[PDB]
Amino acid sequence: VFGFYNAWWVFGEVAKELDYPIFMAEAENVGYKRTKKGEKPMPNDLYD
Amino acid sequence: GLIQRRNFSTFASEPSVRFDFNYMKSVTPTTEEYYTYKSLFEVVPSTVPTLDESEPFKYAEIGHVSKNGEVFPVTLSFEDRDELNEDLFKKIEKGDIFLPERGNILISAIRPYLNKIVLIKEDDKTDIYFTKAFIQIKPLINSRILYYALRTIFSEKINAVSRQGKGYPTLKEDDLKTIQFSKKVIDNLLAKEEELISNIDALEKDIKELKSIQRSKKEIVDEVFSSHFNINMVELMALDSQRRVDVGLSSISSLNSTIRYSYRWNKMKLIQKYLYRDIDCIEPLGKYILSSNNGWSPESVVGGEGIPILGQEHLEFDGVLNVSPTKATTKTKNNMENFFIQEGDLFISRGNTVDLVGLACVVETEVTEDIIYPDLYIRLKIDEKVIHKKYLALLFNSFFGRLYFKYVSKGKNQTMVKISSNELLNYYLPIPPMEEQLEIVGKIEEQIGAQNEIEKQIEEKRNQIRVIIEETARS
DNA sequence: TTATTAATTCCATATGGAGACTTGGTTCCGACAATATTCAG
DNA sequence: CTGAATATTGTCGGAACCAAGTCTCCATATGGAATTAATAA
Repeated sequence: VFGFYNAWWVFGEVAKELDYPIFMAEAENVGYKRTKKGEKPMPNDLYD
Repeated sequence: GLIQRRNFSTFASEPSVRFDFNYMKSVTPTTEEYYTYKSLFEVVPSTVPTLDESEPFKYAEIGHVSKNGEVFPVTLSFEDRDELNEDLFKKIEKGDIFLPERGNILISAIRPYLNKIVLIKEDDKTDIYFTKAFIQIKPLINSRILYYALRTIFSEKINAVSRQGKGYPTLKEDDLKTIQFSKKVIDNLLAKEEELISNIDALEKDIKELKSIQRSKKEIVDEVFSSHFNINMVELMALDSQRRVDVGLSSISSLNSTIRYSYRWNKMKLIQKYLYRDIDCIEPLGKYILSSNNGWSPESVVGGEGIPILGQEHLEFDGVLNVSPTKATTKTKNNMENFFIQEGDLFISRGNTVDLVGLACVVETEVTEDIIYPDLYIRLKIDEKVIHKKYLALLFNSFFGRLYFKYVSKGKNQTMVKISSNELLNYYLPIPPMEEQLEIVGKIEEQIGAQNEIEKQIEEKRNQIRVIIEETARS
């Protein structure tokens, strides 16, 4: 499917020619800290 | 195991008529004129104090109390009650709190063998509330004498009445009321007072003075490495808190070679760009590497009969292999010699938490016996003309290696994030001249040697503080 | 005129696992005494 | 009018235990070795 290439040297120029922004972020606390004895509230970095 | 033999009548010792092996390992006919709980101490029923809200009180669980009878309380205040510490306030509201009266002793009820007995000193201020998981006793005899007689001595009779019962080995007030303290052991200590208090007070204040200047094994490495290179440690910890990186499509293949675009890699790039803004001595490590031999990890039994094997707990922030093997195998692989530690070897940890993966250390310890290093160790025979292995290991243990390996460690399971040879070959670390590398090594060798000497004197004092008690009791 | 592949074995090795063992002590349900109740002789 | 017994009100006592911290053997490619091999003078 790739065509007898390493795809890295090709992919570099492919991404150079056509480019779009990409969004990345990290959440540290999700707000539903669960244990085998039930759920517990926590700060929610995803949404409010 | 043990093989004893008891009688039916011995089941009448406790009104709970228990006949478990652990309890009756200690049960035996007695000839000493034993004392009882009535003469020595008095259990004080716990009550819920009326805590004020303006003043920030200090609370302490069992986990906050240390093995050596030190308390590290948490400062809580109803004014700032967030979700992180909401559980503590839930315990307080339920009623698991009590203020110890001055002079009492608080024995932890769960897991007595840890010897987590704390003494509320008659002097000093800022009293701290405790969880009702402790047990209050009011010593009719001198409080310090009973404290020391319970920590050092009687540590096995208290452990001989704990009740496990499908879970936690716990105690009860009745268990303490059942104890059978001896007379000579306690009267010898009580009579020989007014010096067995002065000597212990002097030794304890010496230990406190020694602890007053103690520093961790990571801050020292951080301090000197921050002294060089002019790194703002406060700003580095602020940029590390950012959780928003917006890279482009083009900047995904830059030095990637395997197309990694996870968030960890893209924050690694930002942190590494920030770190080397003013440093210009950086060359890739892959040039100065000759081999990346891994280790061998056979099925090992703890304290077995065979060749010893190291573990991931034997690599410390100092940069010296602890050489304290625990596990032992008896299996062979026809190539045993290649998996034996040797003096001068450079081992990097492969597989740990996100913060403890990549720790490096030089052996620096002449041991004639053969010890296997597991396959979680990467040995890195390198060019001994530019790197000066000790410098490399202590750089890796520093924040210059604790942030790269925190964001390059590949792995689906975040609890065993691992580093491969590719990360080692593609790590851009700062290499100063050979003369400059030696200066740092001397600093964070002499400082840590002084710190270790501090760590040794305190242990010797804490050992003689109980040797004195033992020799005073048995006399 | 051979000996280069490039396939087909085969090794010790690098890599990674919706992990998993070790150590310490924590919540929460269920009683339960003591609230209360509780109607009545 | 002297109850003790059921609304319950807050406290012990355990738990086919269980979070916190952090240390692990092993199945599985794999590829560079071997092998067969076809180049071609």
